[PDB]
Amino acid sequence: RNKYQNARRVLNSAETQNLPGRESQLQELREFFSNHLESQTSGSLYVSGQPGTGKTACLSLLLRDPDFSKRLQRVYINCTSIASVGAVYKKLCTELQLKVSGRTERDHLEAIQRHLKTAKRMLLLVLDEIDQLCTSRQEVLYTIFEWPALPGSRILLVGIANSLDLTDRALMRLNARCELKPRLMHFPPYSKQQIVEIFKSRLAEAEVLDVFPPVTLQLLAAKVSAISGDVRRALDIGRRVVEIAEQQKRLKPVQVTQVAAVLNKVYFPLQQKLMLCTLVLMLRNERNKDISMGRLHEVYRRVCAKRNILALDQAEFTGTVDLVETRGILRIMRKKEPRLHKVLLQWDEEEVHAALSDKQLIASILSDTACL
Amino acid sequence: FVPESDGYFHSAEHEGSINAIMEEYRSYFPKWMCILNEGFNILLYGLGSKHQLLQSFHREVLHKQTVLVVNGFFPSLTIKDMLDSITSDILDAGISPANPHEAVDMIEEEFALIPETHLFLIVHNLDGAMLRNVKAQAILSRLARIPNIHLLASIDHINTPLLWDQGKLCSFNFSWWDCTTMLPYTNETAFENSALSSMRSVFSSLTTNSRGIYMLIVKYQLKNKGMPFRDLYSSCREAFLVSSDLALRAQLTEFLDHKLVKSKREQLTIPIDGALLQQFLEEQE
Amino acid sequence: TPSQKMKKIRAGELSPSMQQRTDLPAKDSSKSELQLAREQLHVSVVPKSLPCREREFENIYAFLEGKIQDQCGGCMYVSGVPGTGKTATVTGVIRTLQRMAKQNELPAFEYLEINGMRLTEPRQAYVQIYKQLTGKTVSWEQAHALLEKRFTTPAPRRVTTVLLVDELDILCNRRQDVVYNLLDWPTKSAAKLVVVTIANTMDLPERLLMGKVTSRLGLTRLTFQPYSHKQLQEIVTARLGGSETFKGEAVQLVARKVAAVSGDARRALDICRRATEIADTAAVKCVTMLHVQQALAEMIASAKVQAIRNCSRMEQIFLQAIAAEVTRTGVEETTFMGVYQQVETIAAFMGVTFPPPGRALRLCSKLGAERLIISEHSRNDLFQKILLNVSADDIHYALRV
Amino acid sequence: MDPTISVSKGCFVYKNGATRSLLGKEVVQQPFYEEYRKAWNQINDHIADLQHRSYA
DNA sequence: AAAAAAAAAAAAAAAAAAAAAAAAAAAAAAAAAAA
DNA sequence: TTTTTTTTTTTTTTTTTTTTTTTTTTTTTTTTTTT
Ligand SMILES: Nc1ncnc2c1ncn2[C@@H]1O[C@H](COP(=O)(O)OP(=O)(O)OP(=O)(O)O)[C@@H](O)[C@H]1O
Ligand SMILES: Nc1ncnc2c1ncn2[C@@H]1O[C@H](COP(=O)(O)OP(=O)(O)OP(=O)(O)O)[C@@H](O)[C@H]1O
Ligand SMILES: [Mg+2]
Ligand SMILES: [Mg+2]
Repeated sequence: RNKYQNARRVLNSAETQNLPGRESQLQELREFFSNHLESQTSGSLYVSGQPGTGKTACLSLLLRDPDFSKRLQRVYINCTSIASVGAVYKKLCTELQLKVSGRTERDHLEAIQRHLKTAKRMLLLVLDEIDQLCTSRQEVLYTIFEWPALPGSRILLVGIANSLDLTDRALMRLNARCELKPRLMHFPPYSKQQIVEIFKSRLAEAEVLDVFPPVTLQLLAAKVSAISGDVRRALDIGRRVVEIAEQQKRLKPVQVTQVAAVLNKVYFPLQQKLMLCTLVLMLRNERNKDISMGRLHEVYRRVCAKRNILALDQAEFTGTVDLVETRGILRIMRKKEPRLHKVLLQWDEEEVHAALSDKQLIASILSDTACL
Repeated sequence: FVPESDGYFHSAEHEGSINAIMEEYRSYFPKWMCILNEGFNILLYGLGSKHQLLQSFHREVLHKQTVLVVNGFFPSLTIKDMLDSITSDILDAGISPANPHEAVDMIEEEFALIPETHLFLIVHNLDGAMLRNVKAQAILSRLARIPNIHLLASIDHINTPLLWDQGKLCSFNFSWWDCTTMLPYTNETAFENSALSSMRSVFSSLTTNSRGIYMLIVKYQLKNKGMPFRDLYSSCREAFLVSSDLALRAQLTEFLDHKLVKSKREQLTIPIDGALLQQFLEEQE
Repeated sequence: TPSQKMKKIRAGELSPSMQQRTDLPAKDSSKSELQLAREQLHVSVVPKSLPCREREFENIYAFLEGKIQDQCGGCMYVSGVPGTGKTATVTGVIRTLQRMAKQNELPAFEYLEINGMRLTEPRQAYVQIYKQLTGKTVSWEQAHALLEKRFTTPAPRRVTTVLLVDELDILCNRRQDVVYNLLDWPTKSAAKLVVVTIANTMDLPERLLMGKVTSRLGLTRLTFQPYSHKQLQEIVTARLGGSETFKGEAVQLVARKVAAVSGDARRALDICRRATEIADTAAVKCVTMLHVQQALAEMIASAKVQAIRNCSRMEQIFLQAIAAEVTRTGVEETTFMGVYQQVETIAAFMGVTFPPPGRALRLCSKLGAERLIISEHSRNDLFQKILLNVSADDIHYALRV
Repeated sequence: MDPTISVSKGCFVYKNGATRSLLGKEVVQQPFYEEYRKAWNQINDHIADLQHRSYA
C-alpha cells in the first residue's frame, strides 16, 4: 500500500535479474563459457566464497542467458536435494532424459558416460553446494571431476561451495594432472559501497528511494560490510528497519537512531543467580576449572545455607543448570552420571556481572571464600 | 646383498639404454606365457616403474582374454572393490558377500564350473598402500591358487616379503623376474599417499573484523615472541571487533580450519616464526 | 481384510478413530467450585487471550500479517526456556489470522505444522509436511520430490503457506539437509512459504547450524523471557477467574517459589492443582496457605535424607564409611577395599559385627540401585570404584539429627 | 598421465566373453612340450603315490 | 654419557552418528486354474 | 481362446549391524634439567 510495505516487499531477499555488485565475475564467467564454446574444449571450474556473496544468483542468471541456451545444454543440480551421494547419477539421468536398464547406480553412471561419449550440444553441469558430495573415499566427486578428461566428452562443469580450499583439501589427487585441476574463481565479500549500490538498485526498482537517505544506508552498509560482508544480512536488517518503523510511526524517512538501535540489537531467577555466583566464585578462587555438578552443588548448598534460603536438591539443581545452559552462559560436557557432568563457563566474568545486575548479592557471594 | 650388523649397532645415452632395456624385457613375453601355462605366477622386482611393462604385456599379448587390471598403488582401493569387480563384472553374479573369504569361496566354486575361461590378474604394486595388510595378501594368495586365474604382479617396497609366510608363498606360485627398468615413478607417487603465501592468500579473503582479530593475535605473538583466550576476548571487546564470545569462538574455529591458528589446551599459537611475522606485520602497515 | 485397511490408511481415506466411552461424561452443573477451579487450572485449558504475552503477540502477528500481505515469504526464529508461552502464542497468532481470513480481512492462506520431537528421523519432515497437504502417506524421497515440484515451480494461483516447526534442534543432524531445505525454499520466488521455527536455546543458529543455514535463517528473532513472580501470579489468577477459592497470598507464594526456580507456567499450574487436591481431602472449600506449603514441599522434592534415615543399620555404617574414606584419602572416588577397612573400623567402634565382603558387595549394589552411591558392576570385587552420590553433610544430618 | 590410470577407479575389467590349455596349437603339438608334459605327469603321479603310501 | 620431569604429541577409549548390509514387505511378471 | 488366481522374482523400504567420525582422556615420547 504505502511506501513502507513497498520497501519491505521490494527488498525481498530472493532471486533477482540485476546484480550490480557482480560485474567482473559475470563477465569472467561469460568469457570462460565463450572460450570453451569457441574452441569446443571441456573445462572444469570451482567457484567459491562466503555464504550470501552472489554465487547462485550469478550462475542462475547465466543459466537463463539465451545465447548459452541455444549453444549448449544447461543443467542445474542442487546437491542437498539428493537422497544419497551416489544418487547424483540418478538425478543427472533424470535431468538429461537418458534411458537406463535401471536399478543400480553403476548403470546410471554408464548411461551418463555413453551420453558424454557421443554428443550434439555441449553440456553445462552446475553442481551447487558441492560440499555435500564429500565423503571418505570420494568416489563420486572424483568420478564427476574426471569427466573433462574423458575422451570425446564435451561437458564443462561448475561446482559451487563455500570453502575457499575445497579443491585443495578434498581433491588432492587432481593436482597431479594439469588437465584435471579446475580453474578457481573466488567471490569476495561485499564492501561498503557495493552494499550501498545494491540497496540503491533495489529501492530504485520500485521508486521507493525517499525512505532511505544516503547517510543511514552508508551506516548500515558500514556495519554489515565489516561484520560479514554478505548481502542477505544487509537486506534482512534493511527490511527489519522498515518493518519496525512501520510499527513505530503507525511519510517519515528512517532516522539514524532507528538503524543504530536495530544494529546494536543485532550486532533472572533467584536460584540461577545463586548458581552463576557460585560458579564465578569457584572459578575465581580455584585454578582447576574442571567443575563437576556435585562439586558445584556442594558449594551452592553452603552459599544458600549462609543466606538462610532453602536450597534445591541435586535433582532440581541439574535442571536449573540445564536452563542456564540455554542462555549460552554455560556449556555442559555430558558424562555417564549426572553428578559428573562438567560445567564450563562460556562468558567472561564482567558479562556475568552485567547480566545478573544484582551487585549487592554478587559482591556478598564472591567475598565468602570460607564456604568453598 | 649380505648386510652387516655393525651398521645398526653403532647408530642422451640414458634414453637409448632404457629403450634397449625395455626391448630386452619385451622379448620375455612368450616365455612368460609358457610359464603362466604351467601354473606359475610372474613377479617383477626391479628398481624403476614397471607400469609400462605390464601395460605392454596386457596390450601386446593379452588382447583377447579376460583381464582384471588392479592398480594397487591407488590410495583408495579396497579388497571389497576388487572382489565385487570379479563377482559382478566377470561372473555376472551380483555384489560379493561382505566377508571376503566367503567371497573367495564363491569365486572358487564358480570358476570351478567354467574351465577354459582364464582370468588374468595384473596387480601393479602388490605391496600397494591398501594391500599392505595380512588379510588382502591372504585374499590374493587364495585367488592366485585357482588354476583358472593367472597372476602377474610388481613389487617395489623392500619389506614386501615380511607379510608373506610360507603358506602365502606356497599359494603364490611365484616365478621371480628381475625386470629392472630405470624409469621414474611418475604415476605411483602422483597420488595423495606420497606457509607465508597461503597465509596471505587466505588473509586477503577475510573481512575487516577477521583481519583485526588476526592482527591482535599477530601483535600479541610478536610482543611475547600462544596467547590465552581471555586476553584475546578482552582485546576484541575493547576495539569492538566482536559482539560476544560465541562469534569469536566460531571465528577462531574458522582460523583453525584454514591453518592460521593452532589451538592448544585457550592457547592460540601461530605456526610461523617471528621474523616472518614481523615482515607480515610490516606488510599490513 | 486389514491389509486393504492399511492401504486405505496410507491413502488417508479412513479416519484414525479412537474408542468411545460406554457411559456419558459428567455434567458441569454437578461439579463443586473446587472442582471447577481444578479443571480451570489444568495446563491443557488454554485461554483465548494469553495474559502477559501481548508484546510478543503483537510482534509475531505483525510479522506474519506482513509476510502474508506482501506475498513474499521469509523466516523467523522464536526462542526461550520451556513453559514460557511460545507455541501457545504462535498458534494464537495463527488462529487470529485464520479468523481474519475467514472474514475476508486478510488473504487466505495454508497452515502446515510439524514438530521435531514427533518424528523418528529428521527426514520424516518431508512425509509430515506432504501428509498435511494431500492426506497421502508416501516415502520421504517421493515426498521430497513432490514438495520441490510444489515450491520451486511457479503456478498461479499459489496460496500462501505458513510452516510452523516446533523443536528445531531435533531436525538438525550432521549433514543438515532437512533444515537447509526448509529454510531454503522461502528464498525461491515461486514459493510463498513463511517459516516459523521454535526452539529452546537462544544461540541455536550459531552453535550447531552451519554458516549458510544461519544466513538463510535471518536475524528477525524473538525471545520469550521467563515469567517473573508478578506475571506468573497474573496467569493463575486469570485461570481462576472471579472465584474466591484461592487465597490471594497462596497464589503469591506459588508464583514467588516457582518464578525463583524456572519461570515455567506448567509448574505453577500443576502446583496449584496439587494444592486444590490437598484442600479437597481436608474437607475445606478454600485453598489456604498451608495447603500450598504442603504442595510446594511435595512437588519440589528433596527425599535423600528420608532414604538415608530408612536405610538399614549396615547400610548406614557403609554410608558413614564411604564418607570417612573420602575424608581420609581426600579424593572423592574410593575403591571398595578401603571402604571395607573403614567399615570394619566403624563397626568395631560401634559394637556390631559386620557381614563378610560378599554381603558388603550386596549392600553396595543395593545402595547403587537407589543411586545413593555410584558403583560399578560387582564382577570387579574389592577394586570397584565407589562414588558418593549424596553429599557427606546429608549423611551427618540424617544419622545425627 | 595415461588414459589407463584413472583418478577415481582402482580396478579395470576387460571382459571378453566371460560366463558363469592357455597356449596355442603351435607349441602344444611340438614334441618338446609333449615329452615335458609326459615326464612331468609320470613324476607327479609317482610323488603322489609315495605320499599316499606314506600317509596310509 | 646418562637420569628425570613438564609438557607436547601419538594413541586409546568411547560415544554418537552414518554407511552399508540384511530382512521384510510391496509390486511386476509368470504360470497355472478355470470359464 | 480368454479371464482370473496363485507363485516366484524383483524392487523398494525399513531395520540392524558395522564402520567412521569426533570428542575426550590416557600413554608414550620429547625437550630441558640434573648427576
Ligand atoms: N550482486 C547482487 N545484487 C543484488 N542482489 C543480490 C546480489 N547478490 C546476491 N543478491 C541477492 O541476495 C541473495 C543471496 O543469495 P545467493 O543466491 O547469492 O546465495 P549464495 O551466495 O549462493 O549463498 P550460499 O552459497 O550460502 O547459498 C539472493 O536472493 C540474491 O537475490
Ligand atoms: N501467558 C500465559 N497465560 C496463560 N497460560 C499460559 C501462558 N503461558 C503458558 N501457559 C500455559 O502453559 C502451557 C505452556 O505450553 P507451551 O506450548 O506454551 O510451551 P512452550 O512455551 O511452547 O515451551 P516448550 O514447547 O518448549 O515446552 C500451555 O498449556 C498454556 O496453557
Ligand atoms: Mg547458493
Ligand atoms: Mg511447544
